[PDB]
Amino acid sequence: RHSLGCYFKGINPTKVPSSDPRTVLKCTLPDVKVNASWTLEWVVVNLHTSVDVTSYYESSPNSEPRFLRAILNFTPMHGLRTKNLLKVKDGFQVDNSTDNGNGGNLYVYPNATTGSADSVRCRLRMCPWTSNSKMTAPDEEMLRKMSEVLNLPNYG
Repeated sequence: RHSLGCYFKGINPTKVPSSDPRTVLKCTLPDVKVNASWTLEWVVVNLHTSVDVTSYYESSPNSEPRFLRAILNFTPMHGLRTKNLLKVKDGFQVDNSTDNGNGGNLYVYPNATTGSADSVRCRLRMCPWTSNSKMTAPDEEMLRKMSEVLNLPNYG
């Protein structure tokens, strides 16, 4: 797709009350109605790493941001990585269901260190699209509509 340049933001996730033994960490995604996609990466500060999986959202001029898909982090798309990524068995299961409605959220197991659980943070990549290959950046309208993300703290 015709990328207009991606933005990298940091979001503090919140804990969602649930009867489930596992803790639900949700990453806030602003209601932006533009032709753009968002990629989430769950990062653990205390471990200095991230969970081996990316979560994708998609919106449009008419449609609201919704969970698109989730893909395991085989290879980085922005340079090199090759870091000790966290596995499901480590107590880190990202919801990859489109039926649950909570896709993208991270399930933290009691087997996982709770100190590191509290150090979990959401890395947001916003990649707006177009159809004009001559464009290398979004216009005023898009920037205003994406301002809910653009005015977030930077983290990349």
